Amino acid sequence: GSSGSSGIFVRNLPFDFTWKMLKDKFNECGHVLYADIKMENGKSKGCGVVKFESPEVAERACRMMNGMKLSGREIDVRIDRNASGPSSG
Repeated sequence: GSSGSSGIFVRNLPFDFTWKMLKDKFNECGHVLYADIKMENGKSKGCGVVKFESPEVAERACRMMNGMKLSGREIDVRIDRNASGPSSG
């Protein structure tokens, strides 16, 4: 670890969708390291991120996941560059 992992991003997620799901659900593609549901004004906005062990798996999930209707709700899973990093040189 500590090489250059990459985290993706998702939008249009169903309320029910709990952090646990984001991880497990994605666990199918590969090993999920991080999984949280970004909240706004105290209310969720069907949005979150997911990190993997390898870079290929990160973008891979964006191809498999992206396009999956969760209970009749389509989501857009894409690669999220420069996701973290408060101090960039």
